[PDB]
Amino acid sequence: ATGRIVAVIGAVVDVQFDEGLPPILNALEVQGRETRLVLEVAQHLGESTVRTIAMDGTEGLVRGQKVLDSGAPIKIPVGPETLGRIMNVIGEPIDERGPIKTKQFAAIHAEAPEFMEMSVEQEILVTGIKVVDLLAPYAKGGKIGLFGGAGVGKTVLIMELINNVAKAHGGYSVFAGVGERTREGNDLYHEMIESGVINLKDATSKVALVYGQMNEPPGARARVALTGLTVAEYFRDQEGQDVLLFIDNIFRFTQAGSEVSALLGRIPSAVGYQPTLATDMGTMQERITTTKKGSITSVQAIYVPADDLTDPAPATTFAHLDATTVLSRAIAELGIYPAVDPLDSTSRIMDPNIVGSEHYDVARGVQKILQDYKSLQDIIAILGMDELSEEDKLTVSRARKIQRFLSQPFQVAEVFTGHLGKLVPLKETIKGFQQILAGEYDHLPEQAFYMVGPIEEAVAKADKLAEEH
Amino acid sequence: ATGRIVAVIGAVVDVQFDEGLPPILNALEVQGRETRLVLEVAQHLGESTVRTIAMDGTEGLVRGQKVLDSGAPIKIPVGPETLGRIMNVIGEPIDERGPIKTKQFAAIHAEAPEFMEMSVEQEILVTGIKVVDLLAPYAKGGKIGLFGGAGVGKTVLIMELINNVAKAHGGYSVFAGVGERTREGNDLYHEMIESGVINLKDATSKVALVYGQMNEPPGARARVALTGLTVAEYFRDQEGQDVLLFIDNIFRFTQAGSEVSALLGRIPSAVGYQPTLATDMGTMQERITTTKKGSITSVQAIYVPADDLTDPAPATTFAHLDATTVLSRAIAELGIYPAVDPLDSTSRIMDPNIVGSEHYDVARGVQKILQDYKSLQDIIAILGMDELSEEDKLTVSRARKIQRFLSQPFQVAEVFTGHLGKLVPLKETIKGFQQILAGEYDHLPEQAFYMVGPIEEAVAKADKLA
Amino acid sequence: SVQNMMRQKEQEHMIRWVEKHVVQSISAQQEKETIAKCIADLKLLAKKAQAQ
Amino acid sequence: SSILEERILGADTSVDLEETGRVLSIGDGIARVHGLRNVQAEEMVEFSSGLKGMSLNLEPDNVGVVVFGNDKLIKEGDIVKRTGAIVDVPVGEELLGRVVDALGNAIDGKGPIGSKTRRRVGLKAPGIIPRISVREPMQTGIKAVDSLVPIGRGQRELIIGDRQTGKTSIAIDTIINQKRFNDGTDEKKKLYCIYVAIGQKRSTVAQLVKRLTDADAMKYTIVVSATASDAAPLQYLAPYSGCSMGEYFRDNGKHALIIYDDLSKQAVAYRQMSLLLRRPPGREAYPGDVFYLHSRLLERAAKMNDAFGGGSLTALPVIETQAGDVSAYIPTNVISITDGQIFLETELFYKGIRPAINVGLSVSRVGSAAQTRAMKQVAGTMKLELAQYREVAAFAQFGSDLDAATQQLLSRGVRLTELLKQGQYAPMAIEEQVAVIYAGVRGYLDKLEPSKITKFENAFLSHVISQHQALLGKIRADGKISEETDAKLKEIVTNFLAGFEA
Amino acid sequence: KTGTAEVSSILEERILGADTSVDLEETGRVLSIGDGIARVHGLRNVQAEEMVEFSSGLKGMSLNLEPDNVGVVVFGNDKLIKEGDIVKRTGAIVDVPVGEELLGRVVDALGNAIDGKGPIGSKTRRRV
Amino acid sequence: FAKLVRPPVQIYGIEGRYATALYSAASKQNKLEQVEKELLRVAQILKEPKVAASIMNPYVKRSVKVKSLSDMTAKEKFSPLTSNLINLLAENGRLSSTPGVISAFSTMMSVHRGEVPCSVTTASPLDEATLTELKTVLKSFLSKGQILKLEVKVDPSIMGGMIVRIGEKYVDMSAKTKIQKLSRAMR
Ligand SMILES: Nc1ncnc2c1ncn2[C@@H]1O[C@H](COP(=O)(O)OP(=O)(O)OP(=O)(O)O)[C@@H](O)[C@H]1O
Ligand SMILES: Nc1ncnc2c1ncn2[C@@H]1O[C@H](COP(=O)(O)OP(=O)(O)O)[C@@H](O)[C@H]1O
Ligand SMILES: Nc1ncnc2c1ncn2[C@@H]1O[C@H](COP(=O)(O)OP(=O)(O)O)[C@@H](O)[C@H]1O
Ligand SMILES: [Mg+2]
Ligand SMILES: [Mg+2]
Ligand SMILES: [Mg+2]
Repeated sequence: ATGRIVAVIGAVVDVQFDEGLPPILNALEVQGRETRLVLEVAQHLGESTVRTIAMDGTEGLVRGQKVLDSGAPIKIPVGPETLGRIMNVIGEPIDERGPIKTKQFAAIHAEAPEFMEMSVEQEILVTGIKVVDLLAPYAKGGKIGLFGGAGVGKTVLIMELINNVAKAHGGYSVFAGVGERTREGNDLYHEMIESGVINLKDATSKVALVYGQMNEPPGARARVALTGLTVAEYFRDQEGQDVLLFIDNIFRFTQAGSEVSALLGRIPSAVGYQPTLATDMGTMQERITTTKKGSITSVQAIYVPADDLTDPAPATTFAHLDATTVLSRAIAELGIYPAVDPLDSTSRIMDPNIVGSEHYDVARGVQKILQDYKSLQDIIAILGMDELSEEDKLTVSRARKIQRFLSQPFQVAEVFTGHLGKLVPLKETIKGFQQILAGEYDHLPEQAFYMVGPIEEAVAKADKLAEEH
Repeated sequence: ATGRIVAVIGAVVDVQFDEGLPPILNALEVQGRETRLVLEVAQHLGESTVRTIAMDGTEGLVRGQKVLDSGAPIKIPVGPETLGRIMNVIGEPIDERGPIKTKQFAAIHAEAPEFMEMSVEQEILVTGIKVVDLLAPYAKGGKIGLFGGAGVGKTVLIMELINNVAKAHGGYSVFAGVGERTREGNDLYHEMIESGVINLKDATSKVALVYGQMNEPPGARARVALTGLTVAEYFRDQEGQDVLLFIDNIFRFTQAGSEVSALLGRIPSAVGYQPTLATDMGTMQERITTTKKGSITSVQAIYVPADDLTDPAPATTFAHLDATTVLSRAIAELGIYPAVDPLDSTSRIMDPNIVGSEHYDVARGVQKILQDYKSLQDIIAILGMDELSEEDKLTVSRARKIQRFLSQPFQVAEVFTGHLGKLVPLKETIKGFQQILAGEYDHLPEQAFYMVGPIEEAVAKADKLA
Repeated sequence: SVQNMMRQKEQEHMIRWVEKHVVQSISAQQEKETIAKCIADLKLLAKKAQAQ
Repeated sequence: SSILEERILGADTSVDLEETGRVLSIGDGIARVHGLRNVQAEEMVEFSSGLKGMSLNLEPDNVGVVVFGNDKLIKEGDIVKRTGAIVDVPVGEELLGRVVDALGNAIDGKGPIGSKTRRRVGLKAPGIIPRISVREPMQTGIKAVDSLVPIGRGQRELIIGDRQTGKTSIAIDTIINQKRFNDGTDEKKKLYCIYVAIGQKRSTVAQLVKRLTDADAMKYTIVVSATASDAAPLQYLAPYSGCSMGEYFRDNGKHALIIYDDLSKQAVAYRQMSLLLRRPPGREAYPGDVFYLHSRLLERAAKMNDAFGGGSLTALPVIETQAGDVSAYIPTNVISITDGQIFLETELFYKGIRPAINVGLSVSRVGSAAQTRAMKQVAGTMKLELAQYREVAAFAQFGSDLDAATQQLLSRGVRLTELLKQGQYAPMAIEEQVAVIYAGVRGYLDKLEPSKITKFENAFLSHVISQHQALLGKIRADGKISEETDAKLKEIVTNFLAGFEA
Repeated sequence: KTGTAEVSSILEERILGADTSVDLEETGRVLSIGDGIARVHGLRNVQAEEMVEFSSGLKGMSLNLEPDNVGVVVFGNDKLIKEGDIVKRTGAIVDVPVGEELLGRVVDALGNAIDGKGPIGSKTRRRV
Repeated sequence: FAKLVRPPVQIYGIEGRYATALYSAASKQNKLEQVEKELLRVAQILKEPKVAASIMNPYVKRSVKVKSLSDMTAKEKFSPLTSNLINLLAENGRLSSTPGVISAFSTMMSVHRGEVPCSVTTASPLDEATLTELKTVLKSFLSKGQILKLEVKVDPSIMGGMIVRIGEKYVDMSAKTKIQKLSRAMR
């Protein structure tokens, strides 16, 4: 049923249908253009006019232009042959390798699986990092969010876990790029061609890429979050496999819904967001779950605007997640890397019945000696360091030894710092931190502990410092 | 060329014509009033109907009352007979000394100068004020602003730059009053008649005057600043002189432009201002220029609302200046008058090749000692003076001798406090600050550097108390 | 710098003399306007011919 | 005169049927036009008097149009015509050495620019395949920039700070400093520059062309100028036009550079222009897509692969902030588009560090660390020796004395802090930088006084350019500071220190 | 001012004749749906806070009684409602099952069953 | 709801709502060319110092302006679907805009055979030998089985030409071409 365009105001086109009105959430095809422009229906206005949203540029749209209709929402390719590829929001190739030859399409609008399809079991997951594995441990099938401001280490911590976990894994992975720098979407395409995760000649690749970046109109930066978890659901439901979900960045899904709210015709809510914040978000963050047909382990980067955690776009995301790793900036200014806040990260499985009653007694003494530090830092600013008693001096020295030992050289900092990378097992992580609290390394300088792996490398540095003295 | 009043909201009269729509910013003459009522076309609301802004009061108008079309914008009589005369927004003599008879007339609205009519040459205009000569030197042909709250001194400071510059000037002068009080606009007539600048009896007068004060409707305050701006362009382009121009206050060009912008049918921008805040300002300020045909030396006083420098009306004026003299309130609570902020005031000629490499090093070297007194005020307020080192009890005691040695008694302020107004030259301030930076006066107290002129009065005031 | 400035002051006056004199010369004619109308018909007769 | 008569015989009086829309209103720049059936969005429409405009809104009754010029020659009942082209500006190398307005007409008066190709102001940034990583350096000649916060070629770097701190001067020493490569011989070390002046009065832009013409800097730049007197749709169109002359270079092989001075004045020209079109306000009455306004601009600054031409396009956006607060609305939306920043402050400017760069906070994704090979040696150790300084050097109140322990390290910083200061419109070279930085970190200045190092520098620098010209030519040619080149420099600093103060 | 139910299809039938074909005392057609809010032409006898029941099987709740239409919030997805869909009445404020046949069961906010054991066996109701 | 016949003008506002509900209702049963003859007879009885005294009076009653026009619209000549329309406007409160709708229905019904005339704007008027060409060479453009109409308005500020507007066409040949000689002064 062919409509006609009447009013192009911004990126919000209104169409008028002679014969057949299409439902909400469809796709429309503007004729006479050399590129493919897709409009999705969003409202019904009266006298057979709908209010759509374009997925491309609205230049060259003359009123009175025909508009076709497909009969369904947007239909992407899906399957096993979508691996080692980069794909558009409407499911097209953007890497100039040819087309995607699949035999199954999935319309990107589905519903959240019910209450009686909920796997309940918890596990553990070891990544290799002494702050993740000690203080906020992951879970096989859980949901993981990486908070923190701009420039604190979220594209590094998410590209290091792609190295650690997503190469030693039997199941598959998907990287969905929801509005980020097109520079950073050229590294990870080439960081994983030389590392074997993408193979450009045979059929043994183990990743799929979805890229709609921040040079794109703000109606197409709201639907690459959904083209992601439609490829990452065929691997969980249809095949009975196990998947990993990497999304960077998911704040650009919310924030690109506030760019067309008032042009649609709504009254704006509090600080400038649309009035459907916690509804369009929770429509999406319930399709990322582990049912009883498969599993999904989701890692999502979450931009916090202007380091303001009480902003409504991050503070409504703290409930769709099992594990939070919150990177601060006042820590990464001290050179400590990974920047992860010890007193603000939190997991659900930090529990004396899953991780054991030795893992639990350690990570509740690291966090207890770091909150004991801050009550002394207000005394040092007035009394000075050489006024304190001899017990409180012992606290600050261990706490600065623990703070430096939480730092660890990643393998992707081999071009930034020039160090060599570590990957610490879990049994050594618990043993190393257990001894600094005891007192068995009270006789060393603090510069040994900075940027090492296991605790046996932190005494092989205190001998080289004493020989070169 | 006739039409009738259709709607009246305050100072926005609507008027419908029948044929011959006036183009935008014409003038319309309301028939059937005792005074002159001139309407200036602002919009074109569709199907032979304009929306106008009125220059005088609109009370007593009825619908259907006739309105006649002039053919031209507001024109004023300009020429050399305008000197010694006071005018209003439409250019009528309000000095009750009879008409102004010139050979030519000048429209209120004209364009801006081009790119290739600009003059880049910079010099220094020595004033006689220590805070301005040393730290932020004025130029000869550039715009100057005096930012300040309410009750700090933005016009006692502008009554000095007349008393020091308009006496020793050779060309003409133009003053404008935009939205400030009327008894101050009367004491500029009975202080320029007594001192020979206004000559009531022949043609030997130097200054022109233009006035729209804080009793007018807001279609007059929004256009009185384009009137004195036109009498100070004939004395630039067609006579070729070197004219001064003193404007006080230029904020009311904008405060009284967001009072008629609500009623024209416009969605408001931030804290309540009009949507076009910074295009009408860049069309008034882009005509106050030195060019290749003359030179206007602007001095504008600017108001900051509720003592806030991030408010949109002051903080968009900054890109239109050359010098800057940000005044302050908390300075003036101590007694430092002129309460100039030495850290917030700039120039474009403070440069070692222009202001001279000896002067440029007393300039940057006295900001360095002033910043370091500010950067310890957290610790001095809590802890004490007595928990400092010995080097940093010598950027504290030397930067309290420097703050006090920036306050000068003015000539216009003799009648307030009974103290003689002092003018210092340029070369006796550079010489007088190098003897506080090198450390020659470190035994004299700080009550001796206060409210004195040249540096020899500081040792003389120190000689008195013993 | 004197050779260039006296060319610029002369150039603008030379333009306005040709411009302000052509206003009365085009206004006075009354026979050639009837010649001007028939070619204005023939241009419009030529104009619609190339469209269809 | 023969010039006026030859201009009038070359004029073409072509006549055709237009497509035409009667005006229904005109106020404050917006002309709601009845008619105009087949008009496009973003099309350029042309009023009767010679004005020009761009039809933004389409609507069933009226058609919203904004004007490139002045709205007083336009009366209700006028005629709006159709050009038939989405808005485009001329492009080429033929604009080099000019000052132009925001639609490509010369405001210098040297004549008509002879240009041949036209390029839109709304084109699209290139994607993921045709880029490559950042291989090359871009030398500014500042010594706090080149050593500590380096900038590659093809990297968006944000100069942020207050008013009157150094944001324009930093980006004009960069224009001057590429003079030495542009008269050289190789075509791959040049850097053609572009300056975009938004919201600036003409008695600053006609004065910056003076500073750029004594040093003969203007023979390789373009100045696109939209002053504060211009129409608010002309300050909005200016960076999209200046960036599209940059992509003549980048899409043909060469390397460009572009400064937006500034981008807090391309936002208030979008807030006003799109409030009078009756669009509902967002935060601080800014529209919904101010993030989309800056993002579709700052992603054309690419670095193409070598099978397209390999050209680059750096960008240096300036941002003025109020009271030094960086958490505002328009700052944070543009911090998170650029790779790195340069935080200019005020208390650095006044204490004496000029250029007032916060070297602690001026982070930079280093651009594949294309600093250069010799500067890596001397500024690798400098970066750590200054970082060691800043942790420990903020007391101003001393009570105890540890000259063997602490006072040796903080004496290495003040010799390297006062080395980092510079002048104005006199930018150095890179091998003249390696020499002066060598003498600071190798302990050869701890027996001076810090009030004499700025005097020590120019006497040192004049001695090496005069007497040691074949020394510095082996650092610039061979790249690295070799071990025999380490040998020759060991005497020169000590021979000069033996007879510096006498 | 134009009024919501002044569209070109509502006025068009009243020029033809009387509205006998639809009764409008009990059923009313939908004018405009968007983002979970409907506008219904008709339904003259609808009480305030009364459940309605759309044509595609969903439910509703009446919140805005206006002089030419009624605005009703929709339970569920909005891709099932359209323009021209007959709405009907139930005749009561919304009610929920209540008893002791709920104990040990898991119910949603309309009293239905989600834990998959079986339907609730209560013999009582209550208005919310 | 049902689909309706598309009017060939499609105006907007409070006129074109009611002026399309009348075009769609009367195009059913082929009551189109008839109803314009009846709308031009209410177009005379509206202007009456007793009828227009209460057709725009607010303070008479909400109800008695419905029975007073329904008795008036039926007895004298006609009882078509316009008798419901006058009862429809009066029941809603749109009696003030009643002359607007018939001026809107007239421009909607005119284009069913009309032209939206041109506007020759030249000078003092002309003879028969140069006008009957322009009343025939302006018919050579359209070519769709139509009978053209025209307006004339005299303006002397155009010094030496004629402008014409076939629809929204505007082929301009006049003394604007003095301003086009700016290129002589434009380097
Ligand atoms: N390297 C430098 N050393 C010392 N002073 C400098 C240096 N560079 C610039 N200045 C001075 O600092 C002042 C401000 O510089 P600049 O005009 O570039 O600041 P800005 O912030 O761009 O100004 P605006 O706020 O008007 O844009 C000028 O007076 C200039 O002379
Ligand atoms: N091992 C590391 N730990 C912390 N930061 C690093 C490390 N290596 C490099 N960096 C720097 O920290 C910055 C973090 O920025 P990045 O994580 O890329 O983007 P985002 O703004 O999304 O956090 C990088 O520019 C990089 O220069
Ligand atoms: N140089 C000065 N010396 C002493 N007092 C001053 C000086 N300048 C200003 N003042 C005081 O501050 C007041 C400033 O008010 P004024 O300058 O008249 O207008 P504004 O309120 O615009 O500043 C004066 O009344 C005077 O009492
Ligand atoms: Mg990132
Ligand atoms: Mg005052
Ligand atoms: Mg600047």
